[PDB]
Amino acid sequence: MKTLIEIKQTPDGIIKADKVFNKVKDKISLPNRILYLGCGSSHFLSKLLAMVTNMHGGLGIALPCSEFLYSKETYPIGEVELAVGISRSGETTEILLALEKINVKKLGITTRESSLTRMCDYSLVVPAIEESVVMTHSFTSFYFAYLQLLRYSYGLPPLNAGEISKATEKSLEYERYIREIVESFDFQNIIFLGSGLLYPVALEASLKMKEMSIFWSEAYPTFEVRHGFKAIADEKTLVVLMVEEPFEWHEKLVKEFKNQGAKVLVISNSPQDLGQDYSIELPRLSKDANPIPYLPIVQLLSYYKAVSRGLNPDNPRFLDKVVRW
Amino acid sequence: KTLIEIKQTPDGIIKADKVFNKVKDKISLPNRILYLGCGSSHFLSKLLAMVTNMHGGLGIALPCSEFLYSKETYPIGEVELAVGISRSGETTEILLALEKINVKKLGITTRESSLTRMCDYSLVVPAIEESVVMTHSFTSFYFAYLQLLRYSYGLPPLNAGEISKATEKSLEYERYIREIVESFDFQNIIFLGSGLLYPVALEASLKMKEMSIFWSEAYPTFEVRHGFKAIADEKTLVVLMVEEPFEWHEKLVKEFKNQGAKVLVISNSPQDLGQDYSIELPRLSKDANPIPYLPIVQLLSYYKAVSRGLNPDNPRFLDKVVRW
Repeated sequence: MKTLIEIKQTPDGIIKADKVFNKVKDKISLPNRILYLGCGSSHFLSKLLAMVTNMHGGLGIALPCSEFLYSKETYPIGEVELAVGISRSGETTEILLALEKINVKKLGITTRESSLTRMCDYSLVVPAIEESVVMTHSFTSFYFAYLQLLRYSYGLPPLNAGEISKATEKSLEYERYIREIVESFDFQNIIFLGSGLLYPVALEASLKMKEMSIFWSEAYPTFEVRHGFKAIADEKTLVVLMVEEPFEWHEKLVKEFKNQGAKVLVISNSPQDLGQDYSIELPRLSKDANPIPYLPIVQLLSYYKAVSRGLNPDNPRFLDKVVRW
Repeated sequence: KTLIEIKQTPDGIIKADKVFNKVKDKISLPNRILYLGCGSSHFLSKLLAMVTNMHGGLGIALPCSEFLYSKETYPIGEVELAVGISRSGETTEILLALEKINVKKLGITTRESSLTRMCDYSLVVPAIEESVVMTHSFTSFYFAYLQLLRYSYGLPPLNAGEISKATEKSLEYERYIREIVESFDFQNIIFLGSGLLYPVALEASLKMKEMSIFWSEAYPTFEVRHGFKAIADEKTLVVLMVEEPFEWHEKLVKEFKNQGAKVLVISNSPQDLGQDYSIELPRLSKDANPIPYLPIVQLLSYYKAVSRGLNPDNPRFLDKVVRW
């Protein structure tokens, strides 16, 4: 098994990411208008990067590779000063096809020299090597490397890699707790909730559960879930609410789901009791880096659920490590 | 009431055209527009934003609560018009969102409401619905606004009669759709679409989710190969919606069938991609083309719900209007 080992390499991945950042920081200038392209988990990472770009005063837009390829006219792309292609393998056909249609500067984010790096002007090669078909610590490592570069390019002070790495070590301390939730509550479906930067994390968490456990998992911007989506949550459902600073509406939402019979796990940077059945408190970090510790938590949850179902997260049925056409 | 309301789609198109003509010279839609809505109204907001971009403007859509609590993470920028979409016009979140907006506001709703009272202008399309689940109002709202957008941007008007008749053709598929539900007892479903058909896929999935308390998912057509397809097997129905399919679509259909899933292709093409079920719809102007797809997915969701002994009019746990 490699998936669990790879999730546990998250702390080191942060350090590796910082090293890459420092090597290329004075070689790559990130502009104001940036387009982020990726497929699957890399698309969710693209969404996260676009969001943090907007958070820091820039203009970031993210699109799934195939939507850019065949339906770009329906998206608010506008003028692009830099196109960022994200691919763990650097060999996904769609990203290669997408970038070849772009004429502006191109930056690749991948784990190794590849077809992708060969067609980009420069790349962030973060060696967060993964043998599992399911992406885990590379998501987190890629995010940190680019975030550092973005802050640097925009004239902001650097983040403390050591502190962020330690924060993910704290996330990993919840391994036993997470395993026991999986062993005690045999949920049949699950919903991940998050807002802002935590929304793409919810999307990624849902995909991890989907791929690793061949599972009925959904993800939504925190409060959007009340609009019909919540109809599928009952006593067989685990609702995972991820929130940095909860307020009154969060307590009401937790209670609403419990009233439907569902159990609720709250992953937050707050000690507040919202009425949740399970609680995971993570170290609060700079707003942009704060989502990082959440990733190993949702990855561990998906891994243990997969094992509890006798499934192999390293090679989910029907999936290829690299999607080609 | 849900079925009756779905079948009112043809008349809804006509009602929509009437509203458009009444307000077309009272408000001219600008280049930069922000679209806000919750649930199905968010998916309609995405669709409107997309067609705005398609016609040369700049449209951005965000769920109401994301605008309320996390606007900084979104590429909103300068806004010349804010469009608030709400079937009821009473959703707390949309009202909270618009009260914070100082730029010009346009509401899209079915009736005089709290929403219309806080907007500068409104498209009140009387596609009244008693069902908790939104059906023909989605389609009617879209057409009314599309006409207004085309008009504002200097494009010729769409033929409401032709579009209305196209939805009548969609309704002819009612008993075929019932037969699909009867002949293949699927346990989960995936809706696929690209461009304007992606928000339709999202809406379709929500209809199935609400009406049938069902495991339904939706993705941009080819994005589904990236991990998501792992949950599709012999108990899955995959619904591919595509205007003009090409080689990749045939390969995708074959890919799902190889996993054991059955495939329904809803398209404006006579091409056989290897699908198990086929629904061909009248091809319309690119922007209006998604319209006939809505009654199809609404009917599929309705009949699946009834087959499960559920009441689509009032799904468990849901309120007609989400209030705080």
